[PDB]
Amino acid sequence: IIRGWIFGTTLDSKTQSLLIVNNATNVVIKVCEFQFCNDPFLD
Amino acid sequence: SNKLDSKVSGNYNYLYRLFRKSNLKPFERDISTEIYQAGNKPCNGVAG
Amino acid sequence: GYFKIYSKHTPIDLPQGFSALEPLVDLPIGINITRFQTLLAL
Repeated sequence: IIRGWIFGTTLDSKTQSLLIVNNATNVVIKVCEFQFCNDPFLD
Repeated sequence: SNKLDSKVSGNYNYLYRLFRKSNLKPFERDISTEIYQAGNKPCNGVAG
Repeated sequence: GYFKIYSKHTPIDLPQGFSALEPLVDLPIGINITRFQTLLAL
């Protein structure tokens, strides 16, 4: 059920926020200025 | 870089910051575009 | 400026026992992190 984690200081586009996930295919890491949702999840 | 970076009217391609909130931790970067609190009264979006 | 990741998968509240976590990935990021959140699959 737990697929990954979200890291950052403000968790928006102002700063660069760490994003780690593990989908059904492979582990992907991106370091971007994601504009994260208030309630992010996977379905 | 005078040969490669020199404009007669002033090379504005490079930007430098003066009024930061505080001394930054080594090996960290800030991309904030907000107006710095340069006094006592809160800025609240007001510059000058 | 590092993001070390240590992992350990053990077949099985927290069990009473010992298990050393082997390092997995050294991730060269060099940014500030002060807060986090986990993600689930629904």
